[PDB]
Amino acid sequence: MTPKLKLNNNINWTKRTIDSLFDLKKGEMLEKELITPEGKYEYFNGGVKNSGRTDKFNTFKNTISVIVGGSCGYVRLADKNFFCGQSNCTLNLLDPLELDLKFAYYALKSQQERIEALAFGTTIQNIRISDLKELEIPFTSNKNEQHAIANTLSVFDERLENLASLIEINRKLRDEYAHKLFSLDEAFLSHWKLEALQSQMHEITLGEIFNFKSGKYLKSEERLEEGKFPYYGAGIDNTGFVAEPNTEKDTISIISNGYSLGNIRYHEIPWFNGTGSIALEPMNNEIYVPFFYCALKYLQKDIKERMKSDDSPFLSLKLAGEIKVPYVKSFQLQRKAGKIVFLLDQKLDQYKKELSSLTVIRDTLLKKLFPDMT
Ligand SMILES: [Cl-]
Ligand SMILES: [Cl-]
Repeated sequence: MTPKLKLNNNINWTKRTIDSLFDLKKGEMLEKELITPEGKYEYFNGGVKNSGRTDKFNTFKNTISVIVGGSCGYVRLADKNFFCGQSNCTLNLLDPLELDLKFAYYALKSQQERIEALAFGTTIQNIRISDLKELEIPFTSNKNEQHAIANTLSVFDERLENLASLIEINRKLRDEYAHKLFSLDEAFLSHWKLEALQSQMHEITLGEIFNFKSGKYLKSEERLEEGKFPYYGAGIDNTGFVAEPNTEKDTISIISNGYSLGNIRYHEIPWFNGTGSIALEPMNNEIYVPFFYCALKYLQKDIKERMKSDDSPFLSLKLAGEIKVPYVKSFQLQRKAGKIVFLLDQKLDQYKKELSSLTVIRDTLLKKLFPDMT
């Protein structure tokens, strides 16, 4: 009973049954006519996600639950009032003074695989309540240590929650801005001082403002897994790294092959253009590349959909050169328009990177902070 990450010295860790720490109650049957997509509360039954919404609740926020039918073993700490269903079980603290709520949640959460293992069946899975009660979890009666561990794993959880909320806010605003931009919404052009676009914006083909190169190809013996300069080749993200980049920063690429065909990205750093990839290099300095990136992202679904009804093939340099995008000649005006959308893209990109990074860190710390019982 020694955690791999120790916050304090000489902590006495012990095993405790769920029965010795919690009061267990299964949820209730929610009648179908009480389920409405516009309902105030979540219906948490057998899923990790809700099984619907309602205007009824039977469980206050800040109650721990464990799924005992369906996605068995899953541990939740609800931050909103909710409707607990029959495949879900609440675990109420027997003594709040011996045991911190948030610590209790993490102690249970760290043993999630061992709770899952209690289930019978695979396709239809159930946990018996009497088995759940008998499961031992790691415990310490040191309150300072309970708070230290709960504090460490809350800051992660609260940031992830806030990040998810930020991504969703900024995804919708970004979509709105792009749509109002490229359709030239009058009220939007007024507010953002882009009235000049009304007269000046027209269609150009990509081949008139960019030059194209298809991706080059490197053997596994010519790649690194950690490097400075990313290799890009047919997945949306880098397949490893490179010694010498072959393409400059401030460039666009489009995947030409496979299932990620027609996906567009902007390059902030020098990179390697690999086999299922096309690079776009602006023909002169008067091109604000991120304007065009935004324009292509706006059209990305349309391009994919067109490539589908093409042959089911690849995107050639010929076809890519033919892509029509909105265009204004003025550099200052490309930047002024483009920046409104593109600053949200960059914000969203950092948020998604941080969310992905902290998810991994949070999983790592949760495992290391509690004694291993397998
Ligand atoms: Cl089954
Ligand atoms: Cl798409």
